Amino acid sequence: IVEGSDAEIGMSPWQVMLFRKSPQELLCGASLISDRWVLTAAHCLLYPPWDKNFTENDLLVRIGKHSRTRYERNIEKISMLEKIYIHPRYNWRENLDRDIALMKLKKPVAFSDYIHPVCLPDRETAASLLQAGYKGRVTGWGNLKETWTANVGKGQPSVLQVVNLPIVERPVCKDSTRIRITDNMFCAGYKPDEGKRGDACEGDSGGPFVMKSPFNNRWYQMGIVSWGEGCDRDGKYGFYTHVFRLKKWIQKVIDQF
Amino acid sequence: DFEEIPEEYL
Amino acid sequence: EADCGLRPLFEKKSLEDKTERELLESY
Ligand SMILES: *[C@@H]1O[C@H](CO)[C@@H](O)[C@H](O)[C@H]1NC(C)=O
Repeated sequence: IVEGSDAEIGMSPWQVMLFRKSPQELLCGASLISDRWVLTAAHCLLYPPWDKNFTENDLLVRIGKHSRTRYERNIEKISMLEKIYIHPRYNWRENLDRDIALMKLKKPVAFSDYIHPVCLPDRETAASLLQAGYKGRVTGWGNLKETWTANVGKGQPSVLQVVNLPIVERPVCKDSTRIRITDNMFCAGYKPDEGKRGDACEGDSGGPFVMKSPFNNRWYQMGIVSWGEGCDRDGKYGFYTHVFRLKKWIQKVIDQF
Repeated sequence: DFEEIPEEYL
Repeated sequence: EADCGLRPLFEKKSLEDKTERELLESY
């Protein structure tokens, strides 16, 4: 997360860390959507141009975390994966279309002050909130700046980072990039004329873009950090998987499994 | 970099 | 699912986090 701030304790209790067993590595973020199901980006698990194809046994989900690096004894919970489900029409070529995956945990996780699921939107919540100018919130332990030889200082945060970012109109998203965008994506971030900063960055993928509903006081996950070009660049926006657009696949997987 | 997690996980 | 999206340390305590109101103001 670039130009965000440290999360408060329990501020994002649905945040999940996808953690590699060997070597130890932050692979991606993710989100808790029930006591046994975790949502993430497909490319966190499968991305052939980078020789990435993980199995269930290669990774762990760590829930309730704040520190990036500590083992937060009696605070975080570590869960093993029973099965990964990648969207059957995920397209890693091209433009990461339908960049979404589910992971079923081997055992249900107990909820706590630090661990609690986020809601998925229904059609009214998505129509009410997914509108240009409305801000959502992105969280992660990914890079604090676009990687660059000229950077000075620590590149990864001590604790979970948070940034609030406005949704951008689809034609502006489209025209900002030569990468082909689709209706399975939306973009967010400040426009040049707003003179502000903030973005997701490498290492944040899979984490949630959430919005608060004034209709019922609940937080909803509208997006998944998916891709961008650099981080916090002038004239660019971050791109997010559109969760509501892919919700029927989510529901199919959870109802079948 | 990361603190060791319990070896039961792994 | 029934209790989703309500945080123990915020909504369940009627407490706001420090930037939540920024979101509401945009909406
Ligand atoms: C990913 O690896 C699994 C075995 O873990 C295999 O079934 C699948 O064909 C591989 N997919 C790609 C695109 O490499």
